[PDB]
Amino acid sequence: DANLLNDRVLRAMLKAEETCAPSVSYFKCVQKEVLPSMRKIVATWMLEVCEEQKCEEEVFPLAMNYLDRFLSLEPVKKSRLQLLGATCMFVASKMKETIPLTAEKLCIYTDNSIRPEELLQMELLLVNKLKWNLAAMTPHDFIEHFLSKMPEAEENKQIIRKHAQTFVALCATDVKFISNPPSMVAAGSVVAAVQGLNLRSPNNFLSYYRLTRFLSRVIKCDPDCLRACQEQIEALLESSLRQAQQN
Amino acid sequence: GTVYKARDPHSGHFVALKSVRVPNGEEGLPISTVREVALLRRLEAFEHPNVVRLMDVCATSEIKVTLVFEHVDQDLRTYLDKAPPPGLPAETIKDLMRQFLRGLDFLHANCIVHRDLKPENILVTSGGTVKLADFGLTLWYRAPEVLLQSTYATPVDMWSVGCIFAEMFRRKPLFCGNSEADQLGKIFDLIGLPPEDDWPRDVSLPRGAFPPRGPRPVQSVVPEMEESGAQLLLEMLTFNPHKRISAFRALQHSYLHKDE
Amino acid sequence: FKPSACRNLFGPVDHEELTRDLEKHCRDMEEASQRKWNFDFQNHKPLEGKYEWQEVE
Ligand SMILES: [Mg+2]
Ligand SMILES: [Mg+2]
Repeated sequence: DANLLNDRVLRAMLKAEETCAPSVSYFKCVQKEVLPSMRKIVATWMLEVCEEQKCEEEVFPLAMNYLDRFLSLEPVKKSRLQLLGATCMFVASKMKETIPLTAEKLCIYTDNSIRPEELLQMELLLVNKLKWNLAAMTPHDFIEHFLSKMPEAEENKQIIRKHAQTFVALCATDVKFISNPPSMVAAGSVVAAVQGLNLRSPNNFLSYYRLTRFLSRVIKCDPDCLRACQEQIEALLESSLRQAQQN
Repeated sequence: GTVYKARDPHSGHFVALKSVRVPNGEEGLPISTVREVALLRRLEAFEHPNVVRLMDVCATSEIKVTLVFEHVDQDLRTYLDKAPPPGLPAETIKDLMRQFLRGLDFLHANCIVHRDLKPENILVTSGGTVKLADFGLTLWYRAPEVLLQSTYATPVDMWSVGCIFAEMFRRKPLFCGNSEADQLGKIFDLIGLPPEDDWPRDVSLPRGAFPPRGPRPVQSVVPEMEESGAQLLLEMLTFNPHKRISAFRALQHSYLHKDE
Repeated sequence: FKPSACRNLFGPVDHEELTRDLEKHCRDMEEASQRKWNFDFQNHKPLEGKYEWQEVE
């Protein structure tokens, strides 16, 4: 039934996410000018752009995947990191949105630092450098699969989904998004999300215990490692709230 | 442009070059181009043995996209015309059908509907491996719901599979029609006229377009096929697309269970 | 006019150098592919090497 195919689909998704993975070592080993601090700056800007333009929620993580992959293969100058980020948003939007972001609007969002002709030429460079492996698995793919297995009210799945997408965006702004595969970012995001930001005593129909073990079983990890992931995500939240409020 | 072919000296296998000349505009690569080529790249990662392998995507810049594919010289129509005068042995047919179904199940599991399955685009290597060919880019093999212009999804491929399945025994197609109305008439000649509450809504031709007709025994059109293979044929040649057997289910049918 | 998300991140771009570089990178990949298959993809006609190309009507 749908159970036999859901097993197969999930097993297929876990194999697909190995093919579109960046290198955890590209700062040390490929980049000379681009530092981790600059990754966070360009990713923070990409995220604001995607949120301003009300992009589908996958555009921003998918663009970070393109960015980390291009940086695992090619040195990029500091002065062209923004151009790479705009191009990654450009291509991710085409993959995920009915009416993609326009070239002219992306250039406006760099304060006209880059020009449309440069965006189009960078798009050919990016797409060819990735050998057209553009259909990468996103954490959002795994979140929807996990949620289709959770016996919760739709009301509650909606909140869980919102929180988990917020958490996925947070991870994508940090070097965690580089080492951890999408399934693991998704699982940690979901178990963090069912904690509801510590606002209420969680009241879930599938216990947190049963969920974490279910999730660990299907993404093939130790439950200890899923809890370490969630803890990293909650530390990322704590840090970003402190950084945000101070200015 | 013109399609080229070449042998690989790393092995002895063949390779071909297709190429599309894509419309370059002010928004760069077209949406359909990046999505469709990326879908082929994603499939390629699974390395499925029953689809032609994509070897490269060579784009040159207006913008031109050239794909390098695995090439299989012989299609199934040729494989069937070379068959011994008595026909292909039953075991050979079950083997071709298993591979055909695994390849199709692979595309369906990736939300690809082939839509134009015919013996001409099912390839057979000199080693006997079946490979599906021109996906993701004559009315004889067309599912009733497509001939009726209603909603269609992956079941339309399983209807085509039933036609080809029966064709491997007959060495001549099952339903040969001149138009949609004619193709349908020949179909109902065999499987019977579907009842009223089985007819789609907002369809091109009403049910009154067709005279009343009952099902003929399905082994009248494949008398050389064993009885359980005939049961399986009927489950593919099922009018309601929601009751039609899926590729994965057909692989669990006892008729296709290899012995030992 | 300019949303706050509109900002240059890391300073001026040298645009002529950027254009030069972007076409060098791209032509380099085209050359490598043409050498990989000994096939001139730009003009769609074959070259000579491992692969003896032929048309198939
Ligand atoms: Mg265009
Ligand atoms: Mg095909």
